[PDB]
Amino acid sequence: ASKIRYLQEYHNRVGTDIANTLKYFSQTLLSVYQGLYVTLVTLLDLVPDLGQSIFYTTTCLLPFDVLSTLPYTMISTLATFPPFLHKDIIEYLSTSFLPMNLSASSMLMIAMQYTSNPVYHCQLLECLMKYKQEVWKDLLYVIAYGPSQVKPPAVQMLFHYWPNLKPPGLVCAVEAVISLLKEAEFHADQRLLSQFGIWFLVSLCTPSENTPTESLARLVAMVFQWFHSTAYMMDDEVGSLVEKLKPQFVTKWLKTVCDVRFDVMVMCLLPKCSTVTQLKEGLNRILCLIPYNVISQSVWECIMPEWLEAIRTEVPDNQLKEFREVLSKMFDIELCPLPFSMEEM
Amino acid sequence: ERREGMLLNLLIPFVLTVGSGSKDSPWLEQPEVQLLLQTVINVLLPLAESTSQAAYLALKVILVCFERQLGSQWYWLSLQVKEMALRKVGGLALWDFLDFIVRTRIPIFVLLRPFIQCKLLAQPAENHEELSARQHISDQLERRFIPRPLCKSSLIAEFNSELKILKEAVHS
Repeated sequence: ASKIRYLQEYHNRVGTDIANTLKYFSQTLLSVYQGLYVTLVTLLDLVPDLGQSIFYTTTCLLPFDVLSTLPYTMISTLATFPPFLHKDIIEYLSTSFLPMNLSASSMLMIAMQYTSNPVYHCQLLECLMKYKQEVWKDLLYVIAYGPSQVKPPAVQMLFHYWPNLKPPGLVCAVEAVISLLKEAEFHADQRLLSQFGIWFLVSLCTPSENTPTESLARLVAMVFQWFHSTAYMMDDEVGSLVEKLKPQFVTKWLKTVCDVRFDVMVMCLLPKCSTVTQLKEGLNRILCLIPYNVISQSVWECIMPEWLEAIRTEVPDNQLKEFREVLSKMFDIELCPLPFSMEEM
Repeated sequence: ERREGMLLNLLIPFVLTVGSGSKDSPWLEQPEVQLLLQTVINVLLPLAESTSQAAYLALKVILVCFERQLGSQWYWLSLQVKEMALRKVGGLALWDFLDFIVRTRIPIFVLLRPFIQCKLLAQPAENHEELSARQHISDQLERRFIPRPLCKSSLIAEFNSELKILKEAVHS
């Protein structure tokens, strides 16, 4: 047992003697700890070939209660080890996954953030699928709450392992859609996130009377913000494809939700960092929605009185000129493609 | 003896002024964000009750306002928060910090989910004051989605209100 103390002392001072002691531990465990793991976890910090020998002892021990905490810590290695050790860690996880619950989701949060190779987290998802019935919720958590640079790989793997998520042409899914759409606004592979988010929205988001009011309101608010963000994007080949596909999907979904749930559609466009700037942003959002003929006469009659009242009351009397370039752009029949006449407008 | 005033008078107002106002805040560079995070954690890890509350409020403000700027710095933050939980640094309002993390589901929430769920909740409660917060956190963990975040405006308003309350409580 003194070899464990020697290993701890060597680690404190710092594979000449440590590697030999690890081999001794492995060969002692093979023949036939709880007190050994305190140094096994320290082995993760010890390393910063050699790492393969370090993890071979763990590979021997795993087939040989606290085991629930074993993977995450091992997965934590991916965040500190040199790039070459990531392949060995992935291989060891796949090999020792047979003896191997929510922490695996957090595993992706690491595996999709430090490893640029798709194969690593692809194999992690493959070995998780054989031991987790619903792996989609892990990626949903990762996309909805994780940061950027984790959302793209998670979305790509989610669409790869679930081909059904491509339409021809619950709450966690809504949050994932919201985050995916907010990615585009934060950008203003960025367009790929918007494309995938719109595809997922069309696939697994059908408005109905059973949809919760708050979830649908959040979804429609993010859709409108995303439309405003995509309006100012530059026109490229990917830009042209986006601007051509968007009337096919986003406009159709907005029409459907307006036909079914008009209350949320109206509530989202109401005025409700300064107040004047917020009113200008909302007015610009409505003006951006206008060219896609989303706003009908009912929508206009329901939203415009509130906006004008807010402009009259909330906005001070600083000549109101800030809103002019917006309002003059919303009350012109020639400028807007609305079939509204002067009487209707 | 002066870090409390810095946190409540300069650091928190500075982060609120810089981070808020836009979705992205490139006014402050990455080294400055690292320095501010180190300052807050040093107020935390290496404590007075008011000092700890101010430090946790500043940590929340930095996590929310400078979320994008942190980038590939969530594992170390999760380790530091885990050490804070192990040491019982906050004592009080540490459960409030964890409740805030669960509410906002900030990028550290996905990393701290296993520790909070399987490990932290396994430990027995000491006092009813912490018992209520622990029960609220447990309720917020499962069978409760409550999508509160909205364009970071509500979070910034909450931070400013808490800063005002703490400032009023300090001088009294």
